[PDB]
Amino acid sequence: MTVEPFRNEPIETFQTEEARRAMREALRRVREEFGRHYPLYIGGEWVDTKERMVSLNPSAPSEVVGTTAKAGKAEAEAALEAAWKAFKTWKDWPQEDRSRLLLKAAALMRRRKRELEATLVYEVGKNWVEASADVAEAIDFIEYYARAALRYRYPAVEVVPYPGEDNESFYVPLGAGVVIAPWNFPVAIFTGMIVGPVAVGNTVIAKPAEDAVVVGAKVFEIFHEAGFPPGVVNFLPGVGEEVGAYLVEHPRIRFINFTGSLEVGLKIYEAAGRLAPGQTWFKRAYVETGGKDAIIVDETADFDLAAEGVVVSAYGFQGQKCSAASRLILTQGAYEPVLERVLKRAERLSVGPAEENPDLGPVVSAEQERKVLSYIEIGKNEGQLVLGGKRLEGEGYFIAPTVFTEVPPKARIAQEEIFGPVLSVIRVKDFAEALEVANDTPYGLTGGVYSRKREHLEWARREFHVGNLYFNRKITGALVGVQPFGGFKLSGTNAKTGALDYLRLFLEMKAVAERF
Amino acid sequence: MTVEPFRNEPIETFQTEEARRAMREALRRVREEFGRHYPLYIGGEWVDTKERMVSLNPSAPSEVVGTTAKAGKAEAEAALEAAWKAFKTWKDWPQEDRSRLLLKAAALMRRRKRELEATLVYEVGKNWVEASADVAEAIDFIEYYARAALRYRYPAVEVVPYPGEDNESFYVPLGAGVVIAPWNFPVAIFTGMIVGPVAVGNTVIAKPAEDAVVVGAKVFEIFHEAGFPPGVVNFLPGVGEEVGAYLVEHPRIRFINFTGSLEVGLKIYEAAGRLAPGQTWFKRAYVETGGKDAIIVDETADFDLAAEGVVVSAYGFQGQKCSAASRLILTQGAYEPVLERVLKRAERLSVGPAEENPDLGPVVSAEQERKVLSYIEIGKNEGQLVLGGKRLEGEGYFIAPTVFTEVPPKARIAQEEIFGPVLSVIRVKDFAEALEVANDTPYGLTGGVYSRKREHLEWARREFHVGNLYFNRKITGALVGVQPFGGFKLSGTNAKTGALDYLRLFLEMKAVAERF
Amino acid sequence: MTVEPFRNEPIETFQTEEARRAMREALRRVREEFGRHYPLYIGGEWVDTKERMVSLNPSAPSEVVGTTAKAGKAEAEAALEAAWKAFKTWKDWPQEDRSRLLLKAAALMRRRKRELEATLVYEVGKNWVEASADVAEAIDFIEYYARAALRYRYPAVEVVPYPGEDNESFYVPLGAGVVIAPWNFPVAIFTGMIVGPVAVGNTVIAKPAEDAVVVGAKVFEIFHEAGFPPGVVNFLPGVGEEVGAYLVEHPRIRFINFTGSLEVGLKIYEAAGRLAPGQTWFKRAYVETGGKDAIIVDETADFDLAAEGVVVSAYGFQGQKCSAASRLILTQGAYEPVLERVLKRAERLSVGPAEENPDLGPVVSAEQERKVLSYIEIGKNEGQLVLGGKRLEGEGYFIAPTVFTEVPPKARIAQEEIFGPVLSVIRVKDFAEALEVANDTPYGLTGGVYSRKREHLEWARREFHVGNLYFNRKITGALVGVQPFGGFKLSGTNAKTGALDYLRLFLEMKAVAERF
Ligand SMILES: NC(=O)c1ccc[n+]([C@@H]2O[C@H](COP(=O)([O-])OP(=O)(O)OC[C@H]3O[C@@H](n4cnc5c(N)ncnc54)[C@H](O)[C@@H]3O)[C@@H](O)[C@H]2O)c1
Ligand SMILES: NC(=O)c1ccc[n+]([C@@H]2O[C@H](COP(=O)([O-])OP(=O)(O)OC[C@H]3O[C@@H](n4cnc5c(N)ncnc54)[C@H](O)[C@@H]3O)[C@@H](O)[C@H]2O)c1
Ligand SMILES: NC(=O)c1ccc[n+]([C@@H]2O[C@H](COP(=O)([O-])OP(=O)(O)OC[C@H]3O[C@@H](n4cnc5c(N)ncnc54)[C@H](O)[C@@H]3O)[C@@H](O)[C@H]2O)c1
Ligand code: NA
Ligand code: NA
Ligand code: NA
Repeated sequence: MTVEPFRNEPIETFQTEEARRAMREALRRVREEFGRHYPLYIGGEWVDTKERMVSLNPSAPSEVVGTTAKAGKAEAEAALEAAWKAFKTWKDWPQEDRSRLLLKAAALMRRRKRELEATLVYEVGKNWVEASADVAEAIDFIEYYARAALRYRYPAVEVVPYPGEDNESFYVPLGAGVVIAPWNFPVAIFTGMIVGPVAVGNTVIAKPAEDAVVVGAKVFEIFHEAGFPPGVVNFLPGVGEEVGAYLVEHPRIRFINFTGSLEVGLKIYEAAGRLAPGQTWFKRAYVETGGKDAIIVDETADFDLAAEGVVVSAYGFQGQKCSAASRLILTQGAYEPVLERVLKRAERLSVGPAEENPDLGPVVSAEQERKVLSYIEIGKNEGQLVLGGKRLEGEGYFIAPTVFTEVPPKARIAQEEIFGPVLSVIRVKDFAEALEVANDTPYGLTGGVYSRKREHLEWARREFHVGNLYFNRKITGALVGVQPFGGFKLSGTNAKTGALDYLRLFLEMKAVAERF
Repeated sequence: MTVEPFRNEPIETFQTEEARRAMREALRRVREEFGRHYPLYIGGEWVDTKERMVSLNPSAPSEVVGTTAKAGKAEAEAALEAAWKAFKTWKDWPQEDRSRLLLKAAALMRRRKRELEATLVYEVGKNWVEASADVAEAIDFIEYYARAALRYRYPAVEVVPYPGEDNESFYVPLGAGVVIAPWNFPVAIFTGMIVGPVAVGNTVIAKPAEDAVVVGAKVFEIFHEAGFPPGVVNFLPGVGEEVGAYLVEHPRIRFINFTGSLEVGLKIYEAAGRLAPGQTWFKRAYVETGGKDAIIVDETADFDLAAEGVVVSAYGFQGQKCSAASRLILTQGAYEPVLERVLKRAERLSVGPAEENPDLGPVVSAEQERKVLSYIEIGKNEGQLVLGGKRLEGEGYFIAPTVFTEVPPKARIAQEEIFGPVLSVIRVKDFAEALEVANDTPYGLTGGVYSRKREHLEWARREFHVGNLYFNRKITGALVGVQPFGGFKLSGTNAKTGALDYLRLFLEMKAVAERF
Repeated sequence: MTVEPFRNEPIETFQTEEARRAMREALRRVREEFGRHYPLYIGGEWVDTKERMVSLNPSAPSEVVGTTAKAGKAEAEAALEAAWKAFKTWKDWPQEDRSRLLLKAAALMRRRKRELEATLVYEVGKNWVEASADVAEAIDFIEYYARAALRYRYPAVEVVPYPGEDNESFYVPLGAGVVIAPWNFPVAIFTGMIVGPVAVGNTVIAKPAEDAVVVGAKVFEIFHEAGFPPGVVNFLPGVGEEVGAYLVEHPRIRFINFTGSLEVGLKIYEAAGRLAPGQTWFKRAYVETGGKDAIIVDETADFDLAAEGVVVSAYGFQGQKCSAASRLILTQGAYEPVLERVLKRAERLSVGPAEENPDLGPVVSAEQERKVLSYIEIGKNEGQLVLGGKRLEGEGYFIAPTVFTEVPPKARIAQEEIFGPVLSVIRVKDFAEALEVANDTPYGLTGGVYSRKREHLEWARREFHVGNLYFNRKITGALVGVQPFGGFKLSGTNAKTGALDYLRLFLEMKAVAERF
């Protein structure tokens, strides 16, 4: 297989009339399609159920974007049988053939990108550029993993020779596993977590987040059109604590690929460590969990550059990112100039229905709204509220960009992942204290430093203990291939997505010697 | 760092007068030192305790080979503080400096090889060649990991560039972890499990098996002379279910590197999945557990070659190997010719005090003797005893090479790891059935096939589901670098020792972007 | 597949008592088996015929060394059906599996080397070292081509990428072909010409020389034990102009691999250019034919070194080599010193029964004896006989080392391949004239220069137009891998044996594009 060198899919900014025209038409068609029903996908066919999952428009939750079928234990069992049956032959496909299947799926996704973006806008309340970034990242995962998988092809292992013998070590896929995905990047992360394992010969049962079942179905439309053999990928929208837990705990699930909250990841990792009755392997579980990500700014920084990057990092997709800047750590000399600039920029942010392409759409659900507002109440008794802190008028789940300042490093709002548009500002003496405060959380996902001082940047390179660190730029939007993505500590197991290493997680090695 | 390409340390065969003289001299020096007491080693110093561990000569268990200190919770805490303190600076050593330290340790070990072999002979009842193989493998782990670690050096990760930015991804070590080691390869595996993590910047608390505390201490003498900084490696002989479990469950233990029984491995993996109170990471646990390994012989094989390889594989070190052939699966045409030859060879094997270089020494302990004899009793109810099956005369734990025939594939003796000199012979119809029987255990560590038929060998390459497979040769004695070692299924987590991939298990990745 | 880097099989010199003992034992075993009959080998089985081929001991031609079956048209058809049937599946074996099969065959051959050497001694009258070189070269071809074939494995071709497409180019084998082999290296060349095409997925019908049918059969015993699938290699001893020509001209023969006389090579190449009735391809024919090889010596040479190298090159295996020095071209200053030394050395050469390890055995047959004696008669009319030129006493075909001087460059004995122990000495003015005389034959296989003058050596490198050129050493005994072997002009098609390029001759390329 010879293809062009990997390049990232450009993210559409909708500055041209052509782009606007295409997006308007895509939004119109998706809107006109509200109420559509999407079945499960098991063993190469769409399979309906009596019960259903309902997906609302968070900008106008009286509106049903669509419904899907709902997978319970029986459907989980059918999916397991289909996946294991498929594994038997899928594992034996030449890698070139599997990689070509991924490239076909990428081409099909690229041709439907405006539709998928529009679906994100309505289903999870992304503005237009956030939706475009999500779909572009999904395409990137497919393109990248298709190529990366070839690096593991038979027989890939470097071994020491021995006289009179052939010694051959090679990788093989694990089997059938479950992918359990979040609602905040329900095209990108859903796609990446499925196609990585599948590329190298595993089969997958995919459980999309409840709030993002429709766009998950559309991804499966693409898989089906691409022509993955029956059973290779299966789509099981359903309740996480029910069908998700059922699969995690199952003796016949070989691996678990999970991205989501720490609370859930902890349960999954613990369950994975247990030998279910009749289980005949040690389960592999990859859990990529939340963060409490900080940007440090010192007195040497470009304060205007810093303020812009902080606002993008804190409020992009309403702060609903594992990578979002939820802490702003300012040295004494940076405090007033940066805070004033951040407040001025943040107070100008628009909030409204995602279809209008505002700066911020709504948060994803009534439950998310309730949690963010609850943390705002907690914050009022911990730090000083200096911007926002209110639900805005409207049926949609609109929350104003919020800033607390003089926040104690150990305050709940400085330690716990809020996952909404709520920034906590922490005042410290100097760069050394900034790093101490940055590191003193249970998490270790993303971080940033704005500084012109070389020694501070290189110090942070060595000691700001996060998996994805950025200097003099935003801390969100890690690009596949460019920035291997994944954290330390309670931000998860450090499975680095969009990196060569990711696929190794879904392989085991055999060593075969023949003495002639 | 530029050193010669890796080569395996030659295994001494003692065919020369000089080698035999050197061994006798070593045996004498070692037995003259039977009175010795070896403290713990914590934070760069030998530290004694009130209580002690006693080590016996399994060939003459009324003879004490040495005593050691005994680590409890306080000593585990002292070792943790030392290991975390050391980690802070050890992680920052240039890789070249750490690799040189390993190379020094290897040179020191090589200079002490006869002493270590003699210690194995007396402490765990290895004959001369088994002892030499064990020490040589230890040297190999050090030489191999020293070189392999340089492949991960700053900044090792291949990433896609982005305009106007430096993107730099690199590996960092995890922290302080615990190594919990078996008695059966108490120089080789003890050494490998310690020096792999340490090479790339981790620090280690090492817990040797109770039955092999003296030789473990001698390995630490080598580490100390080599000059590992205080706290980098720590020696904590003690009781597995006490100090071992304490460290496994500890919130401040970052990883666990375990080799031992499935029973214990299951507990360790389960415990590792739990978040201990105050723990701030997802623990990594590598558990490399037992096997129920088969050799298949078909009617096209060289039956004499097969019989020799089977006897070596089944009875080397009294069958006390995770890799030992405990099942012999014979197609109908191979059955009588191979069984007759195996019996003729096995009946000629000598059993006695290990220092006399018999074919078999004793099993390692009264507990092991009890276990093996109990399985012989079970086997008498399940199959037909045709050779051995008896304790032999003397205080030493001498057990005769044992063969059961007419063993049902689902019999306890055909499924459960006996870990003694007991071979179960299973008759099957053809090669397909041989593979079915081979695969139908909870394990997947080693296997072999004797056959001249190319299609049978290549079929086994694809479908005999074991981590280490060998054709027309013994299934034991995997060489570092040549045969990455580790299994599938309940044989553990497939951490492939003596392979480039091993060191990756003890690293995490950071990605750092600077926008200029 | 990972094996040790290629090394040449050492050529036994028999300087030790053990080697001499082993040879005597082999000679005894072989002569005890002189009564044996060897069938054809077709479709994985030995198949006999009514008629037979008889093989004689050229050192005692009243002594039969063995008999074989005799292939005619019906047997050629049976072999074709078997080879095409096998090709259908053999082409689809992974390259690693085919290469392992070769490696097995090499191991089996190495274990039988003394037996094969002894068979060469008795069947074709090689002395001990000539026999050992021949078998060692055979082993080398198998070891080298096994490794070289992996360099062509799917998908091996370097292509330029194109947007939105996968472009994949890869090699496939041609089909079933015929190998037609000479008697002078009937283990080495017979083996190389078969296993090269077979390695990369072709199937072969092998036609050994009439004078070397027994040793060819022994090579097939090795192939059979190695377990090549039925039809992959087939053994058809028979008459060249009958069954050989039949296969060459056949519409269903895909390629011809020939080594032999120019006379026969010309007929084969011509026939291969024709479209037989119903043929559906352009046949590939590789024809590696004779030489009229010269050594040039100038007045700057080490004359003793030159004389030794000339005598080795001219008289090794009785001059019955395509590489043998049959011309000695001496500049005026070199003439007397070199000729005197060549004569002194040549007159001391022993001639007798090959089993006694004389310097020269007999020529291979009554026909060869007739040819060589006839050329001696021609030479007496063209040049001056100064040594030998006589049949020696005994039934065996013993001919004395022969030297003609004052030979005109255009003389028949200076132009035509004699293929016996006959050296023609030509006096020239200077090095320029030496090169002119060297180049002025229809051939271009091997050549040599003895000279200390750098400018003369480098001039010859550029202008002595032979495929295999050697400076200050013998011109025979090209080693696999070290010296790609094959000539220019009427020495054949320049198929370079023991070189990476050789296998390409037996492959065609497919290019497959998928637009996504
Ligand atoms: N580290 C990363 O790369 C990354 C990326 C995106 C989001 N996240 C994290 O995800 C969280 C937001 O996503 P979310 O609200 O969907 O998370 P969530 O944990 O509530 O749910 C994630 C998925 O797990 C399922 N689930 C819920 N309970 C389960 C159970 N007990 N067993 C099995 N599955 C169960 C859900 O149905 C959903 O499919 C945030 O904490 C965010 O930081 C992390
Ligand atoms: N897969 C491999 O590479 C491999 C290699 C060698 C041995 N083994 C296996 O090891 C076993 C024999 O070794 P063993 O008898 O020393 O095994 P074991 O499981 O009894 O003990 C191994 C180590 O764990 C410690 N231990 C015991 N209980 C513990 C607990 N609950 N928590 C923490 N540590 C505990 C012991 O003290 C010892 O140091 C066999 O099953 C054999 O197959 C496997
Ligand atoms: N270039 C080289 O690598 C090389 C190597 C060895 C020998 N040779 C040459 O081989 C010759 C000696 O070998 P030989 O006497 O066996 O050669 P040859 O040409 O007489 O016979 C070679 C093979 O071709 C067969 N044959 C004869 N006539 C045929 C026909 N018309 N159609 C098809 N096959 C036919 C023979 O039976 C034999 O198997 C010398 O000329 C020597 O230089 C060349
Ligand atoms: Na929704
Ligand atoms: Na002991
Ligand atoms: Na002959």
